[PDB]
Amino acid sequence: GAMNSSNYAELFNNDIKLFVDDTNVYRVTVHKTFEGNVATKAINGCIFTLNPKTGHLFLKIIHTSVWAGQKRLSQLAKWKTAEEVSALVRSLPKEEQPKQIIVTRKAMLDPLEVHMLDFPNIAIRPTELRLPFSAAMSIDKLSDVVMKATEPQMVLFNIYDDWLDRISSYTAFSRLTLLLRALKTNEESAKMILLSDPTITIKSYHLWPSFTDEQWITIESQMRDLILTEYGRKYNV
Amino acid sequence: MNTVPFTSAPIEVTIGIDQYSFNVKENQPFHGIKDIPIGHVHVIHFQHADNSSMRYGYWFDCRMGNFYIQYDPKDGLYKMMEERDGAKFENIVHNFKERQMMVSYPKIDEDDTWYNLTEFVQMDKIRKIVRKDENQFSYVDSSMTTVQENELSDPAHSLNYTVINFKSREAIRPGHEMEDFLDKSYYLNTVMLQGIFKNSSNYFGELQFAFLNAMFFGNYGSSLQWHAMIELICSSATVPKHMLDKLDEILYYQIKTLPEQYSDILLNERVWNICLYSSFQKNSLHNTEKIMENKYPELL
Repeated sequence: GAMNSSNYAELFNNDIKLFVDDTNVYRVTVHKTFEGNVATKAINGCIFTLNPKTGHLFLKIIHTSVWAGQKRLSQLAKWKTAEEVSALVRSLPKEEQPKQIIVTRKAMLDPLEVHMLDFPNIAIRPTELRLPFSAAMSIDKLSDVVMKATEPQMVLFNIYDDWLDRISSYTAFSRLTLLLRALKTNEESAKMILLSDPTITIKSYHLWPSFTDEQWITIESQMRDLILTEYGRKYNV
Repeated sequence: MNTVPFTSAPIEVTIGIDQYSFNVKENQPFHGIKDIPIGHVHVIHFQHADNSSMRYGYWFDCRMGNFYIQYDPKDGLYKMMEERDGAKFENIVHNFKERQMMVSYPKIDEDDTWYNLTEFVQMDKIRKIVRKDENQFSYVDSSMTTVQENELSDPAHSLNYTVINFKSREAIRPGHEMEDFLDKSYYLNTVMLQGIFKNSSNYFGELQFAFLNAMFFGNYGSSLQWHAMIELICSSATVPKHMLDKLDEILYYQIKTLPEQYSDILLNERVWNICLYSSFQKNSLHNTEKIMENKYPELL
């Protein structure tokens, strides 16, 4: 059934699984028309499909052309997500196909289950975790490739960079969720923390700065401080 | 008019005949039911005074043979049986009628309730949902499971209803996933009506039979079947106008007949709210919507 704080370690066992987040698939700017009505303009989106054990990110870019002449776009977005995840699974060799797909939002369960009827052995599961995957478009290199796309495109990343050389996937996933939670709560403060010291750079083949183990502890500490403060502000406690 | 004679009533029992019911006392001089209208399917049903669990009964059509009831003290139930000796049967019934030991099927002349509940129900189709081919009548009870229940275990004693599953390859065309899931017209019209049922009469027949098994026996799998068959029509954008008009009449009489106190267990909130308020057919079931709103406004 659902994924929560009790069966949390299952993410790092040796059964292939993917998280799917659909929160950046359909993205709009809202604006005033000349007649003073309101209109949306869609911008490029992405499906965030992540192996939490390996860090392999299958970033399917959703080009605004997919919405042309379509109605009920928020509903179509869920089915377009299911269609692309399905196509991704079918493109993978059998031994690479996931045994489970965990959707970050319950509204994806029926679209994905119907698109995956051909895969009765792949469990489609919701989660009770409030995962901050929506903040993926606050990672500069992911935001850049989405906004520059002129056509549908799949781009492959490792969202852990080289971390697994030094830490376990459990620790890698906890670091990722803390960075993304920070970026989601206060993007500017989070990004200032990450890039303050210009001697720590981002390798061309990475998403995050090349921190030493000691500098990660300091960074991780600063992200927790950011998150607790904003929480006190939000809730005046 | 036909007669279902009884050998005797050795155990105290509530007897149902269609929508009617009578209390019979242990060893009461009861010899059965007369004046049964020819030309309809009938159900004769039983709840023992000592066991208000196991409602059970027999679907039958009087044109298909001479049927009687006899209590079996080994199996502990009222059994339907066929008498093949025509003269022996007429001779038994005439004696019991002369001695007035039979209750009369109590039809009011104005009253079309049973016809409206059984309009499309055909005894030949019932015998293919309940396969017991050595008998012309069909036994059903509270506990019998459906074929589809047995998938998710005795196949001979099961209800072989048409399997409906909205998240199935049968229901969903490859590459029409979203279209076919949000508009089930293709599953209704091509797969079910054209492919399996052949016509709307057989679809409505199984739907009406499922409802009656749910109401008379509290058969849970029958209730599931009745709701599935309603939900497939309400979830289809494209239904023939005559099917919607007839569906409205069918459901109206089912909701009218349902005991007021059984609405909590026999009616699925999600399906009815969908059919009446959310679905493509929200504006198409006027009679059904008026009676549901006036009789079970709580459920909605």
